[PDB]
Order: sequence, then C-alpha cells, then structure tokens
Amino acid sequence: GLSDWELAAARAAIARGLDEDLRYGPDVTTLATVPASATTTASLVTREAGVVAGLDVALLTLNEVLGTNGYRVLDRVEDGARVPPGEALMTLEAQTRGLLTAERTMLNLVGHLSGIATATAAWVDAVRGTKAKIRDTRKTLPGLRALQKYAVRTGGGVNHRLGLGDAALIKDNHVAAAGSVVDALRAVRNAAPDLPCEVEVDSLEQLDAVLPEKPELILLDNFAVWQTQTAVQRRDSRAPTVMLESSGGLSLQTAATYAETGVDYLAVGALTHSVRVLDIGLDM
Amino acid sequence: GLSDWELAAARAAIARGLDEDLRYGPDVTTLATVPASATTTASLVTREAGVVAGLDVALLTLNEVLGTNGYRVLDRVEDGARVPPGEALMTLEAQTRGLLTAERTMLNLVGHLSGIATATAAWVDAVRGTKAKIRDTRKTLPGLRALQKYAVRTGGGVNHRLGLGDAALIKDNHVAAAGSVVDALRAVRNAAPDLPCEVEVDSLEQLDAVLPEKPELILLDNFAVWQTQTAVQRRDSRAPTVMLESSGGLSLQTAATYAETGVDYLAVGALTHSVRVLDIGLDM
Repeated sequence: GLSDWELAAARAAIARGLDEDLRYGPDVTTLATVPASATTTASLVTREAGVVAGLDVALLTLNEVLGTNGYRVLDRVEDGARVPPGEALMTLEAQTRGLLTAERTMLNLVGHLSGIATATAAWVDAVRGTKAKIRDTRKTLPGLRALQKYAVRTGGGVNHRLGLGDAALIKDNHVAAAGSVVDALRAVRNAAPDLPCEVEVDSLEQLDAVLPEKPELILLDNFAVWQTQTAVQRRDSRAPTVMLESSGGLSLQTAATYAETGVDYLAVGALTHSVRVLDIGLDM
Repeated sequence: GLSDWELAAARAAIARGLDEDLRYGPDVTTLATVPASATTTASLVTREAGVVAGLDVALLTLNEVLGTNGYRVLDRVEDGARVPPGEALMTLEAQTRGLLTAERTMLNLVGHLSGIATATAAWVDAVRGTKAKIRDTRKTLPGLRALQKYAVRTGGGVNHRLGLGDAALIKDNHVAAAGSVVDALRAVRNAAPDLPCEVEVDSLEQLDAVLPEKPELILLDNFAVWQTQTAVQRRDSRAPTVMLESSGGLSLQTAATYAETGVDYLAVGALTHSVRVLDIGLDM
C-alpha cells in the first residue's frame, strides 16, 4: 500500500518514535519479568468502530525491533477496511519482549492514521450522490505529511498539494503584490507556464474577475452555500473547464449542502489538523 | 520555556516541516509576484479563543528560513496566555518572501501546540477545587513528543513518563509472566530499586493485592466512579503514601466527578492524541 516515498517516511517516523521511547533506557520491567525466549500471539484490536489504515506501518515497527523474521503474521485485515469495535485487525506471533517494546510506537501510529481515514470516510459518505471529492490540505503535522496524506487516500479522499512547488497557488498576498488577482495570475502564468495554476478568491467579485483567465482551479474561500451555488452557475456558463473547490466554513453537518451546489471538491483541513485517534490496543 | 531537549526537538520538527514543503521546488508564485527586497509587518492572529503555546517555535522557523536577524519582532504575547478571538499573538517585520515560505510550517506547529495547551487548560479548569493534577501520557505523535509534552505543561498539566526507561510500570503482561502483580512488583523492585514503581490495576481485587507493596503510583485502569471512590477509601486507610491515577474512561464532562473522589491524577491521553488545532492566521 505504502509507496517508496511513503515507506521511507514511515521508516523515518517509526525510527523517531522508538528513539523517543528508548532514549531513557530499556523497558526494565519486561527485562525483569519476561524471558528472552518467550513468544506470544497478540492481536491489534480496535476498541471502537472506524476505518483501518497504517497496518503496514505496524509491521515496519516490528521489523525494526524484532528483525524481518522476528515474528509471524497469523492473520490481518486490509488497510481501508471498515471495522466494528472488537475487531482483530492483525494477529501475530512474536517474541514477547519485542512486542512490548514496539507497542506504544506502533499503536500511536496506526491509531493516528486510522483516526484520519475514519474521519475522511465520514466526509466521503456525507457527500455521496454528489460529484464532489474530499481533498486534503497542507495543514499537516511536521514530519508526518506523506503518512497523513496516505491515510486520507485510504479513507477515500484525494490528495491535493504535497508542498509549495507542487502547483502555483495565488492567494491574497500574491494578488496584492501583483496589484490584483488577475495581475498575479498573469505574472505566475508568465513565470511558470508549465505549472497548475490555482487561485484563491474570497468574493464573487474576484471570482468574476478570474474566471475568464481560466485558471486550473479556483478555491472558494469561506463562501456561504448560496454564493457557492452562484459561483458554480457562473463557472458553468463562463469557464466550464475551471474546477471549483470549497474551502473554509465547512463542517460535516454542512458538507452535503455545499456538495449539492455542484462544486468539484471540498478542501478539508480538519482531516489532518484536528485528528481524533482510533482507539486500538495490543491484546496478548 | 523550551528546554535544551525541546529546543532540539523543535528545530528538528521545523526542519522536517520545511523539507516537506520545499522538496518539490520553491514557491514559484511568490518568486513571480513579490520582489526579494520586499518587507512587511505581519501578525499571527487567532481566529478563536484559547491558550497560546509554541510562539518560540514560530521564531525558530523564521531563524531557519530568514536567518536569526532576518526579521524583527515588534510585539508578542507570552506562551500560556489565555487569548480572545481576534488577538495578535505576535507582530513582526520581515522579508516578505521569507514569511510566505515559513507560513504554513509555522502555523501548523503553533496551531497544534496551542490546540494542546488550550485543551489541557480546559481539563485543569474542570477539576479545580480538587487536588487532582492533569497528567499526560506516552500516547504522543512520533517525533513530536518533546513539543507535545511542553504544550501540556504550558496549559497547566504535568508531564508523566517521557519514555520506556523513565519509570517501571507493571501491567497485565508483566503480572502474568511474574505469576502475579506482587511477583512482578518484587522482581522489578529488586532489579531497579532506584526507579519509581508504578503499577496498573483493572480491578479492586488487584488493587487490594498491590496496596501493601506500596508502589509509588497505581493507575486505576477503567474504573467506574463508584469503584474509584472505593479505591481511594482503601488507599487512604491502608497505604496513604501510594498515589492514585485514573486512566481510561475519562472525558471532560466526567472529569470533575472522578476528581471529586479524591484521586491524585487524571491521566488524559486525549491531550496528545486527538488534538484540535487552535486556528491561527498570518495576516499581512
């Protein structure tokens, strides 16, 4: 599931987690109570319902602590699976000391990634029967972007920008320096003609101004549903090729309403900032 | 505010955030619209009320992108400040391109940390007029532990374990291997006599068993209020020196109820997993 870029990011994150955990000394209690030869069958089981994501990251943690052949996976669920409360996501047999050392880092990571996938799946259900797609933002946690981006995709979302040079996004700041939105739009087009041009507008006035310029995407910044409807109507009549994305006053309660206006995407920053963990435990 | 360890953690996190953002190329649009000689006064302003934390981390991001003397702080609030909606947390003058590049990383980091401090401050208010202190856990995001820990302290919480070797914590797994809870307890005492001994129990029977052993702390794993009240009564009469910490079925609505039983600490994993961003913007 994880690509090369994601696999590297995953390894880097697990390595960081373990170091934080092992920086003060080994788990003196398991050393004192559990023999090296001990081995168990343990299960990652959810304490709540949700969508699972990050299971490969769990195996990667074990690889690091136990060695690739330090354990045996007796069974597992696939990432993306919708799962009920006492569901065993993965069952494995491994050295007990290794499992106990890996545990917290492993659980912190899959719990976070499952929290994201869970939430995005809710957004996706909310706008179903609409053409809208749930997209993420750059409002990610430092060091965790590839993984968080991976988890929204697992939940059924689509990734937007990966960084600053990914696409050209004209905002208020650029607009000002350029003079106007269309001034900025033109400047960037002339400077990086091979790059996706996305412009952010906060008024129907700026919208009317940029539509003829035909940028790749216009982000409707904090528009009411009625203004979003209007923006879709004007786009459909004046620049059918311009994609529209709602960004701002979105809540899961208002999701379908906005979606029903016909916008193409809903930019949800909450999917990655503001995430609630999916409670999962290691049962031995 | 930031310790040695925290300042290092912070620099590493901001470094990682910037690399994620600059991995695909520079911000072509600010390069095209704003001249290198440009300078502005910009303000970090909250869009909601809360407790601020991580402002030094903002400064650290600028040092990285702009160089220590690449900007001037005209004004700032102190971390820990309770703040109303349109509050300017920090005002600075800096090279415009530098600010636009640093923006997303800087906002992602203080928004998260403020999110944590704000939440912990709420828990701390919830239990006021009680002797209970709010404590954090090892349920942190990989690579962000020092920062998350710092933020709960800023909101008035108290940090607990920093890692695995930090203190001896006897759980179910250890008890079994040892034979019993007291067996495990004795083994660790004998192996690491200079280490704080914390034992986790899930029943009043196990509690009765370990109390005489006088561990430093007992974590009441998922006890009902009535059982917590009983645990406190038993501790007060049998082992007055043993600290009691509620862990598990805690919510901000029930926090006072648990606190009123007389427990010494409330372990709140939600302070660090499950955090809601404090919405902050950079206004120019």
